[PDB]
Parts: sequence; C-alpha cells; structure tokens
Amino acid sequence: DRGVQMLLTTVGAFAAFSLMTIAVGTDYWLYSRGVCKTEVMTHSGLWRTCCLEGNFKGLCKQIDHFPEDADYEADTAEYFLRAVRASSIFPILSVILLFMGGLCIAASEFYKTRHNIILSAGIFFVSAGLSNIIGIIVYISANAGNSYSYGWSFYFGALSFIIAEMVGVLAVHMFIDRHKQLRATARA
Amino acid sequence: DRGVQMLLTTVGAFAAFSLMTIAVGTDYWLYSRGVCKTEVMTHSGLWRTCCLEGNFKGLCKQIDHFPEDADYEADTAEYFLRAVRASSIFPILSVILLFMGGLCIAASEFYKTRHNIILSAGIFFVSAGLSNIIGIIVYISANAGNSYSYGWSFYFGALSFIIAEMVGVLAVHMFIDRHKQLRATARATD
Amino acid sequence: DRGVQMLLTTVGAFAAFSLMTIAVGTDYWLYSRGVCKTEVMTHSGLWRTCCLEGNFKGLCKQIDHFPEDADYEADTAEYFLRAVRASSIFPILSVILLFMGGLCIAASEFYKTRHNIILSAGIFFVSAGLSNIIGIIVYISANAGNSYSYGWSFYFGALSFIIAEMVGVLAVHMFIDRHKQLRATARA
Amino acid sequence: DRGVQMLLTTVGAFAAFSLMTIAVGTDYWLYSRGVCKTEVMTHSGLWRTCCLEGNFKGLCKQIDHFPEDADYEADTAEYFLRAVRASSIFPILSVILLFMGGLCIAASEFYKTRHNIILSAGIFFVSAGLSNIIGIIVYISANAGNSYSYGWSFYFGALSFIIAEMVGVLAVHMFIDRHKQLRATARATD
Amino acid sequence: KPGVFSFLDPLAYEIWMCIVFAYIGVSVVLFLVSRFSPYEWHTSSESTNEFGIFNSLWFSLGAFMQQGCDISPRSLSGRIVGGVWWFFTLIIISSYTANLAAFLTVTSALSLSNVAGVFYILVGGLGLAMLVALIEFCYKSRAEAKRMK
Amino acid sequence: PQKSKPGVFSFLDPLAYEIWMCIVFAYIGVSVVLFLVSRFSPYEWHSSESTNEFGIFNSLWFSLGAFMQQGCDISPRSLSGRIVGGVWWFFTLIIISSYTANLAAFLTVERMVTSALSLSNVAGVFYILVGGLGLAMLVALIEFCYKSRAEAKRMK
Amino acid sequence: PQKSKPGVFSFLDPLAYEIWMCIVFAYIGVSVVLFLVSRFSPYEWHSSESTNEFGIFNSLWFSLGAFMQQGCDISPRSLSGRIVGGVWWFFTLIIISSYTANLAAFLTVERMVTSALSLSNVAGVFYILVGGLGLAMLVALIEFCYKSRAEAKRMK
Amino acid sequence: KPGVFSFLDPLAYEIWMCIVFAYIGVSVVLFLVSRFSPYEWHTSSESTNEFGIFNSLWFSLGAFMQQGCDISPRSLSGRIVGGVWWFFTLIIISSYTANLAAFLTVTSALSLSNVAGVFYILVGGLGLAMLVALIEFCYKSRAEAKRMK
Ligand SMILES: [Cl-]
Ligand SMILES: [Cl-]
Ligand SMILES: [Cl-]
Ligand SMILES: [Cl-]
Repeated sequence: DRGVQMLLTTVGAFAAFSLMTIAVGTDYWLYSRGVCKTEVMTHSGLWRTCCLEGNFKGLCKQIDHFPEDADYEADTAEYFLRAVRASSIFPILSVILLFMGGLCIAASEFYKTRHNIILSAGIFFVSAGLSNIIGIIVYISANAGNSYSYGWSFYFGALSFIIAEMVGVLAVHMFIDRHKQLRATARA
Repeated sequence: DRGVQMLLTTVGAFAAFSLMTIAVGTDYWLYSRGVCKTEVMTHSGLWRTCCLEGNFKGLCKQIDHFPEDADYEADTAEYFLRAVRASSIFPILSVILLFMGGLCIAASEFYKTRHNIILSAGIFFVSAGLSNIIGIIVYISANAGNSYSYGWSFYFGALSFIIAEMVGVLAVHMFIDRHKQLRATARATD
Repeated sequence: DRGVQMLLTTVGAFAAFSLMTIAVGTDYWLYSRGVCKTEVMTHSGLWRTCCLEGNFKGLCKQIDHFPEDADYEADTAEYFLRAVRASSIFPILSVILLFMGGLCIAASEFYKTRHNIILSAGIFFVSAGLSNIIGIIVYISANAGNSYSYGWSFYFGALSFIIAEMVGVLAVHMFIDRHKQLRATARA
Repeated sequence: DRGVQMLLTTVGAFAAFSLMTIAVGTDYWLYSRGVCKTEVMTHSGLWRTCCLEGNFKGLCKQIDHFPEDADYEADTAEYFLRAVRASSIFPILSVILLFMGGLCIAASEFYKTRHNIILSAGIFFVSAGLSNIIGIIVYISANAGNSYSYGWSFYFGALSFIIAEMVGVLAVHMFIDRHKQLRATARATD
Repeated sequence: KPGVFSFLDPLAYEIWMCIVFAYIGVSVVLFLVSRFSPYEWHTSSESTNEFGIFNSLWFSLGAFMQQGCDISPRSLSGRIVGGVWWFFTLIIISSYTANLAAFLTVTSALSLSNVAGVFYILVGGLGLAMLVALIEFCYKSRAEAKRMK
Repeated sequence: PQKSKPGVFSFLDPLAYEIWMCIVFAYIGVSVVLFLVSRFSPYEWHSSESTNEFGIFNSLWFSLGAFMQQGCDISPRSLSGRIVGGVWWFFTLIIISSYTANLAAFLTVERMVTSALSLSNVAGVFYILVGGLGLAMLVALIEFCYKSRAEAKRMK
Repeated sequence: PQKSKPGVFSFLDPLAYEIWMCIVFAYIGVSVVLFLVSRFSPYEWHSSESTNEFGIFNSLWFSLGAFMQQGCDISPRSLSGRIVGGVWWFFTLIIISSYTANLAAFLTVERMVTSALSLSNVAGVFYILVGGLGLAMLVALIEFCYKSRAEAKRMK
Repeated sequence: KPGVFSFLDPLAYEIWMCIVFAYIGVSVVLFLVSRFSPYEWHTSSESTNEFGIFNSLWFSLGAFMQQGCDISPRSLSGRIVGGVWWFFTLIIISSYTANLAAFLTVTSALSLSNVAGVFYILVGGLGLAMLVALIEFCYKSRAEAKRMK
C-alpha cells in the first residue's frame, strides 16, 4: 500500500537520523586502555575519551587529534587522514544528508504533484549511507595510527547505514510506482 | 510406475531407518588403540569402547565423554561440542526423523487422499540426512579433540544418509506427480 | 563433397596407421646418456637402445624393463607401471584400433547400405587416440623411474594421435550426413 | 554526423602520426644517470643519450646498442632482443602504418565510392597501435637488460597509440555506416 | 588454538563488516541506477532490464563469490557499478586467498576440525532455505483456500 | 630406505579423507535441497512444465559446476533456491581456497618410510580424465543401441 | 626512522608501473580488435542489425569481464573473435596468477626509509569502490536530467 | 636466468604437451557423444544441442581458462565429459598457480621483462585473428562477385 510504504519511509528516515545523531554525539565509539587526563579502561568516541575505572572515572579528555609527541608529525597522507578523522566530516555529512532526505520526504506529502522530490530523497538517503561507509572506514583506519572493543555508538552508526539504505530503496520504489501510475493515466 | 515408486520408497525408508538404528546401537564406529579397563586395539562406538584381541577381550567400558583434567570451560565452544557429542543428539534426531518419514508414508498409504503427507515424508527424510551429516561432523571433530580406522557402523550411518536422501527425492517426485495428475484431471473436467 | 571427405578419411587413417607403426617399431623414442653394451650418448625406443657415438656405435641393447640391480624390486604400483611400459600394451592397442578402423572404412566402402560401420570406424579412431594418450603418459612416467630429448618416433606417435582424432571427427561427420540424407529421403 | 566523423578521423590520424613521429625523432624517452662522453643525470631516446645539467650539458652521444664485453653469443633470445631494440623496427613500423592509414583516408576523401579504402585505413590504424605496443614492450625490456623516469617522448608515443586506436574504431564505424546506407538504398530501390 | 570459524582468520573483523556494508551499498546503487529512470520502463510496465533490488543483490553476491549469474548490466552507470565491484572483489578475494595460504603454511593434510564451521554454516543455510520455502508454500495454500471460499 | 614417491592419487593429499567424504555428502545434500525447494510447490508449475529448470539431474549439475568454479546455463531465481546457492558458494570458496593453497607442495612430497612439476605427479589426473572419456563413450553407445532396439520394436 | 606503512594504493605494488600501463594498452587493443573482427564485415549484418552483439562498448565490457575473472552475458562465436577471446584468456590467466601470487605479502610491507590483514591495508580499495558508486549515481542522474530536457523540448 | 617464456616454468614441457592432447581428446569426445546419435537430431535437420566440433573446442577452452561459455552439455555422456574435464582443469590450474607462487617466492615487484612473452603471444594472436577475418571477408567478397556475374 502507498500509505504503508510512506509510513515505513518516514519512520525509517527518522530512526536512521536519530541513530546517527546519537552516534556522532556520544562517547562510546570504542573501548580501550588509555589515559583520561592530559593504563586504565576507557570509553572513547569521536571527540572525547573517558575512563570507566579509577579516581578519574567519569572525567573526559578531548581526543588528541594531532599528537605531536608520539608520532611527531608524519607524511602528507597521514596528516590528511588525521584531518579527516578529526573533522569527522563524513559522519556529519551523513547526518546532514539524512536530514535533507527527511525534509524532502516531508515536503513531498504537501507537494504531491511534484515527482522528483521522492527521487531526490532516495538519492539523499543512498548518499548518506555511502558517507556512513566512508566515515566508518576513516575512523577504523585512523584508530590504527592490545585489545579493543567497539561500543554501541559505532553499532548505532552501522544500523543507521543499513536503515538509510533500506529507506532509499523504499523511496526509489515509491518514485517508480508514481511514474508507473502517471504512465497508466497517460495510457487511459 | 506409481506402485513401483511406492514400493521403492517404502523399502528405502525401512532400510535407511534400520541402518541408522543399527549404527547408533552398535559400537563398531572406530578402531583405535586404548583400554577398556577402568594400550590394546579397541573398537568404540557412540557410547562404549570394547577391547578386541589381547587378554581382556569382550570387556566393554562406557566412554568418558569429558576427558582431560582441570576442566577448562573458558572456551564455551569446546564444552558445547563435548555436550553435543556426549548426547548424540544428531544421530538420534536423524533416527527420529527417519521414523517420522516412514510413519508419514504409511499414513499416506492408508489415506491416499491427503497429498501433504507425502511432502511431509520427503521433508522428514531430507532433514534426517542433514542431521546425519551434522552428527558425522560432530563425531569426527570430537575424536580429533595413533593409526585408526572406521568400523562398519560408521559406514552403515553413511549409507543410511545416502538412502535417506534418495528416498526424500523419490517422495518429492511422488508429491509432484500427484499434484500434476490433480491439475491434469481438473483441466480435463473443465 | 562426399568423395573428398571419404578420400580424406581414408588417407588420414592410412597415414596415422603408418606413422604409429613406425613409432612402435623404431629406436628413436628418446635421446639420453647410457650404456648400450652388456655413460655415452644413446638413442632409445620402446625395446632397444643404440649408442650414436663412441667405440660402441651402432650396438643396440634390449631395454632392462625389470632391473634388479639399480632398483632391486619395488612396490606394487611401480611393478604395475613397469609391466605396462614393458608390454607397451597401449601403443600396440592404438595400432590395432587404427587397423580395425581402416578395415571398417574399407568394409563400408564395399558395404554402402550399412550405416553403423562408419560410426564404428569413428569410435575405433577416437579410442586409438585415447590409447595413444595413455601410452604416451605411461612411457614418460616410466622414464622417470640429466638432459634428455625425444626423438622422431615420439613425435610420430603424437602426430598419429592428432591424425586419428581428425579422422574420427571426419568419420562421425560422414555418419551424421548419411543419417541426415536418410531422414531427408524419409521426409520426402 | 558523417562530416563530423570524417573531420574527427582526419584530425586524430594527423595527431597520432605527428605524436609518433616526434616521439621517434626526439630523445626525451628516459631520465637516468649516465655519461655522454664519446655519473651525471642524462636524458636518452631511441638513438642518443644527452647530458643535462652538470658541466657537459648539451653533449649528445649515440647509444651503444651492443654493450657488455665477452660477446656471449650463447642465447639467440638476447641477441634478437638487442637487434629489435637497436633497429627500432616497431616504432618506425607504427609511424609507417599511421602514414598509410592517413593516405588511405585522404584517397577515400577523393574517390568517395570505393568503401574498401576506409576499411584499409582502420586496419592500418589498429595495426599501428599494435606495433606501438610491441615497440614499447621491447624498449622497456631492453632497458631492463638507479632511479629512472620516463620523459615526454614516451608519453607522446603512448598518447599516439591511444589516438590511433580511437581513429581505427572511428574508421571501422564509418565503413559500417557506409555499407549500412548502401544496403538500405538497395532495399529502397527494390 | 584456532576455533571452528578459523577460516575467517586471514581477514580482520572490520574488513568482514565493511565487506557486508559494501555489498549492501553496491547492490542498492546497482538497483537505483538500473530502475529509477522512467525512461528505462516500456509499455504495470516492464523494465528494459532485470535489475531489481533482489536481482541486484543476487548479481553482487555471484560476482563476489566468483560464480557469476544469468544477468549483466547493459547501461553505462550499471556497468560502472559492476566494474568497480569486480575490481573490489578481485582484490579482496585474492588477498584472502594469499593470506590463507600464508596461514596454512605456519605438508600436513587439513583435518575436518578446521572446516567444521563452514559445514555448520552450510547445513544451517540449507535448513533456513527449506523453512522459507515451506512458509511460502503454506502462505500460498492459505491464499488459495481463501480464494476458493 | 628408498624414498617413497607420492601415489597416483596424490591430488587428494591436501585434504583428509574425512573431509572428502563430508564434501561428497554435502554435495548430495545441497543438490537434494535445491531440487526440493525448486520443484515441490505446485504453485511453481504451469504437458505441464515447471517455471524453473531445477530438476534433480539439473540440480546435481548446478552443484557440481559451482564446486568446480565453472557454472552452468541455469541459476536459481527464487529466495530459497538462492539461499541454497549462496551458502553453497560460500562453502565452495572456503573449501577450494583451503585445498588449492598448497597443492603443488602436496603433489611432490617425498616420504621416508623449488622445481617444475613433472608429468608423473599428474599422471593420475590424466588417467581419470581418459577413463571418464571412455565411460562417456560407452554410455552414449549403450543409449544409441537401446534407442535402435526401441525403434526396431516400434517398426515390428 | 619510523617504519613507513604501505600507501593507500598498495594493491598495485605486486606489479611494476610499466606492467600496469602495458596491461591498460593491451586491454584497449584487444577490445578494439574484437570489435573490428566482429562488426566490420557486411556479411555479418542482416533497422539492420548485426548477427552479433560485439559493438565497441560491448567489446570493452567483455574484455574487462574476462580480465576480471567474471564474464558477461555474451561470448564471441566466430573463428576470428574466438581467437582474440582465447588469447586474451591466456593472457589474463598468466597475468592474474602472477599478480595474486603474493598480494597479501605486498599489502603489508613495512619499509625502513603471519597476521590477519587490517582494514587500513584495504581502505584504498574501499575508497575506490565508494567513488565508483558515486560516479555511477552522478552519470545516471545526468542522463535522467538530459532525457527530461529532451522530453520537455519534444513537448514544446 | 629465466627466459622470455619463463611463465611456463612451473609445469614441465611434457605436462604442457599432454595438456594440449587432453584438450583435443576431450573436445572430440564431447562432439562425438553430443552429435553422433541420429536421435539427437530433429526436423538439413537441426540438433537438439549446439555442441558441434567447433563449439566443443570453444567450450573446452573456456572451461580450462576459468572463463566459461554460453553453452553447457545437457545429456548424461556430455555432462560426464564436462565434469571430468572440470576436475582435470581444477587440479591442473590449481597446481600451476601454487607452483607459480612458489617460483615467485624464491617482496619485489614483477617487471615487464618477466611477462613480455605473454604480451608477444597476445599481440600475435590479435594479428592472426585480424588476418583470418580479412581472408574470410575477401573470400566472401569473391563469392559475391562471382554470384553477381
Ligand atoms: Cl566523543
Ligand atoms: Cl556404543
Ligand atoms: Cl626400441
Ligand atoms: Cl634519440
């Protein structure tokens, strides 16, 4: 049904947006051993790392995105990867594209005559998933620059990627169905 | 050819069930060196190990399904494998599925109107073969966890798997033929 | 043309038969260093090996198919392999199958109504080629049981195998064409 | 679109021929250390090596196409490779084939009736590209027989190969279109 | 002490997860570039190609598994997707095979205990496929029953 | 004391005999399940022909081709058939990679009881191939003879 | 003194740059020759359609698939096209075997200027994949926009 | 000192010769068992299959080259031939790949001097195919000319 498909598209878009927004702003991307002030178990995210035990428990330190002591500068590729990881450009880009796709989905209900809005929303969702993939790869690769575990914010981003791809598929299907109905009306 | 197919299916189902039951019951699964007293050549099955030749011939001892000391349960996979091997859940499940398929075949012969019973029999036989595969894999892996050889009970189980797969194929073919005849008769009557 | 195809089949059958008969009867299957009396360059075949130089030039010696001095017996597989190599069963069998294929071709030449004789000849030629392959493999494998080269008898056998395969293809084509003509006359 | 295709084919054929001729004539094929006196950075082509920078800048020396002493004439493969490299038979053959294709195109523009000339031009261009490939492989292999880099003559030859393949594709397309139009007109007149 | 799923050792866990994500993304993009255009539909209308989402997933899986399938992209964008996925598959599968060869050479025959996990996965997949087929058959039977009444 | 050359069936050495037996069993099971999920449902049937080509013989052919990394002219189209095919493809990938990792090393093992591969190391493969060709010819000839007898019975 | 990790394009390391350039040239040449021998003859043409599907775009697709160990939905049927296909198949076999012999070793070379593969060793492959997906989307959208403009022109 | 054709080193010369002989024999047997029977021809009549001698050679070559073709045997004998050829191909190609890896691991990048021979073979094949096509075109043109007069 068209109503069921629209409800699923809207619910999935909102759920993916919420999951990725929580992912980008939470400090549970990674569990590893480190220092939360200026080796103990710590939970880390895109921006802050905080220890789970000790006297300093609950205090977070900004991630040293450009450590000049342990690596004392590096090549152009390493610095470029460090800048991309520090900016978190791709997770935030995925958030922005998901929000724009949700806006397109919402605006299309009040503009039922316009057909390219659904296609634009599907493109936005697919691009948001691709940006999610690039951000995940950047984060994992930059973490390499001895036992660690990923937190629920990372898996929140993974589920957001999957949901964004599903919602994009649904949006493209809705676009196809609307154009099919238009062609059928043209035949009649 | 329907009667011939019925007879072949019944005979094959009975043969597979009997072979699997004999393999589960008997203790000629593996020939290997060991002891049956709580190094001599012994023959062991799923439950018991017994000595051939030597001085303690005819003595059967229950297999200690949880060997080694210190009982390390850190890896749950190894304990899970040991539990599965000890219970012999998969060979017995294959026996049960073979019996269920035979029961379905007999009921279909008695009813001869409900076609879904033949489908159920075929499904049961295919699942029995798959359970036999899983049981064989579990048994060999548990043994892995010293020249050895496999006795006739193991090959009886293998032949049971083969025959069960053949009977499942035959039962599915019978289901297909019954539905094809039903469709042809419906077309003719219309 | 039927006449052209028959001429090609007969010529190829005769050429393959002659080539393999010379191959099984000549003493130039292999060139290697050895002794032809009772380490000098010698030319070898299936049964005899002569030396090409030295004081003992021209003296062939029967090949020691079961040497008990340099090998002093072996396992069942080696004994079976050397028995097969000594008997030369597969080269001689290829010769025999080529001869029977030629006989069938001639019989069909003076028995034009019977159609299965061409099929039999094609089967004989294909089997002769397969026997050629088995014999070549057996010979090379037994030679293993430091520089050597193969003579013109070995390549005579190889070309005989190729010609036998071609003649078998031609015979099957003739059989197909004959049955095509039969069924076309039946249709009319 | 026929006139556009003709113009593109002519322009591409001329460009490929000119690039190949310049690459063959010039000596910026490889940048490597060496000498040009009949270790300093030098640039060399198919016939000459010339010193840049240093004190002997501008000095050009003919490449010793048969180096190394003891003249080991044991393997014919190495002598064959050196002979092909020294003669530069394949780059010059590519130049000749490109010129022949251009000549065929020019003759076709005049006759405008014999369609087999366009096919000949396409064949010539494709063969010229293949000869370029062979020459590049031979040149690199002979160099293999110390940081180095390739100059702009090498990339001129590579671009010439690419353009020759493109022009060959275009010429074959033109031949196909001419025969298709001929067939369509024959159908219409019948 | 290699486990039952030790055949996954040559590649890290992150590579496997990103492989799954990449497979999903490539399948979705293949379907999108194959079916979104109204100009690819001719006269419910029928598409000029067979690259729906389910068939796109099947194509991607067959390409990654070195098996192929019965369809192939014909358009420029679909073929770009297919070519880049082919390059990715070649690199990833070759790296896995080379690292597995290195892992196995740390001549002893492989034992069944090292492939029991893949056997378990295979039998579980067979059971799941049978269950899906049975559920579909039951649903079709219920649909026919309500159609007949 | 003499070195033991590897046997004529040395191509089976890289995998244990239990692995080979389980491979055969898995192949049979996969073919049977493919045929079952492809042909059992009456809603997949249109005298009356099925929507797919996956009969038992064709299922065995497809499974054998998939294990040999070759492929046939057919491929499953339904969800369940594609699940079977995909899991078989994964199994084949793992097993074939494990087998072919060190095949050349396994074929030239000298047992006490780099170099080019010799023909004696693959003579067994060649023997099996020629035997298969001969058996195929025998089967074809037997079928032709049977059909000729049937035609003679029809004409008499 | 720090160990230099392999670059983001380290999957090209096993083969020299000259080999890569010659591979590209060989691929272009094979595709062009395949198209030529398949389409040039007017006796291969039946508005009028060719007896085969081997146009320049399809020839490029076939050659790329053959080099990628994948295949496509078409295959040459004539003697001349099959010669090109067979020699390209032999080339692909040799080159791909040589490339994939030691890929895992080449991907984890630490240069002073057995462990599992890490994601940083294949991040470049992933980047190229995502870039290709994005480029395909861009091309499809551009084609749709152009066709919409053409439809609007037709309507007006 | 590896030669121009050093990529053939992992297999001995006798293995290559027997590979060629086996390819020829398998193709011939495939054609024979596919086409010999008059009962495989339906109504010049047309065969129920496409396995003529040329197509049998093409199928065998595609199978050995790990590429496949557009046809596949359907009968029992043809499928026996195909299966045994698949087994032979898998063993032989796997052994060649493993021995080539061993030969190359005697991490230095491969140079063009080690593959110039395969490049030469490729270009020679392209030239031969072009020559064959041109000869066929000339023969057809002469046939058309004598048909028009
Ligand atoms: Cl954070
Ligand atoms: Cl017991
Ligand atoms: Cl002799
Ligand atoms: Cl110069």
